Amino acid sequence: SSVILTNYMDTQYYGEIGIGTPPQTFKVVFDTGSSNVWVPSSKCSRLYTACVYHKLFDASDSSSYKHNGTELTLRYSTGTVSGFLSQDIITVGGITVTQMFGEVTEMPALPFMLAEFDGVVGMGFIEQAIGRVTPIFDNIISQGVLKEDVFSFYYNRDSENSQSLGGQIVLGGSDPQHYEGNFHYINLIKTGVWQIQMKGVSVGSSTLLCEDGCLALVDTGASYISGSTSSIEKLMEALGAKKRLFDYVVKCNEGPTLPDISFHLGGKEYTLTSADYVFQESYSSKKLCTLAIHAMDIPPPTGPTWALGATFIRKFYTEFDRRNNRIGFALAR
Ligand SMILES: CCc1nc(N)nc(N)c1-c1ccc2c(c1)N(CCCOC)C(=O)C(C)(C)O2
Ligand SMILES: *[C@@H]1O[C@H](CO)[C@@H](O)[C@H](O)[C@H]1NC(C)=O
Repeated sequence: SSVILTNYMDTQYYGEIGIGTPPQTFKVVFDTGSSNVWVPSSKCSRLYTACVYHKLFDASDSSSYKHNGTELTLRYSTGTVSGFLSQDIITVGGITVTQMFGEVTEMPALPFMLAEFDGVVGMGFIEQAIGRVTPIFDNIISQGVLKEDVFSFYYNRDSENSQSLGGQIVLGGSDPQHYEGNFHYINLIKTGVWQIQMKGVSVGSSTLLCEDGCLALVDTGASYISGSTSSIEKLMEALGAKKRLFDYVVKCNEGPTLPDISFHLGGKEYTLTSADYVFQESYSSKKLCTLAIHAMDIPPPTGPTWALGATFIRKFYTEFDRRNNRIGFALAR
């Protein structure tokens, strides 16, 4: 199965899923950086303005609903949500599965008021599942219907003319329509996390970063490519970028000239061009242009680690292989 995704400003990719009977629809990010499923709850206080602006699941209108009520809290690098657990049938592009998910009752304004999506479908391993809840992908696998134990991500580049798909996720394989060349696989450091060994990061012609090795989390639920505050400070220093509050900028007229940035993964260099990491919204020397690379310190056990988000996946079609515990990259078509 494949789910069509919508691209919002190159920072938010989400698709649709139905929960309950009749199906209550929700926009959700398919996140390889987490393992739980959650959507805003009708029990969410309207004092949380974010709940006023999103679709809310109402168990009272679902005949297939299954109570549980176990409380849980989901911690993301840029925000937290609280709620309780519930069970119901979830429709994911053709596949129907009974799933345990979280009904969020606490959705902080910053950042959720800025989310185009309603919730999250975690594609991570159960090992990282808060509350030891069986992940939706594991449950789908249990049905023995997927042609293969893998799922793929295609994140397109933004577009001013809704007619071009913003992206697509395939359950059970990869769509040859959106990649060329052959996949180059990299074995997972450890099962339980979509993290791999990164052999080095280079800026221009000189591997000035991640020498001796480092970690790379391949996060489909993250907007950018991130590294420890230390690493980025060094990286951004080379690009001549000014550190702001939440991002790093560069004078727009300088964006096009910025050097290539490479990532040494599984014995192949994955190179990004300025056009790939800079939000070139102007050429003016009187305007600032944001970089699609940020500083973000991920805490243990997962961190310290670099994170390969949408900035990376836009260029490289990504396949996640549960069967062989490996990640695959290929030039996105
Ligand atoms: C998905 C859930 C998620 N998963 C992971 N592993 N990391 C995150 N930082 C987020 C996460 C949380 C809140 C967010 C966003 C992401 N994103 C990025 C969406 C990425 O889409 C591919 C946002 O834009 C705003 C609204 C700030 O709020
Ligand atoms: C919620 O589901 C878990 C999963 O097995 C179960 O152990 C727990 O008792 C459930 N909570 C209740 C009381 O419904």
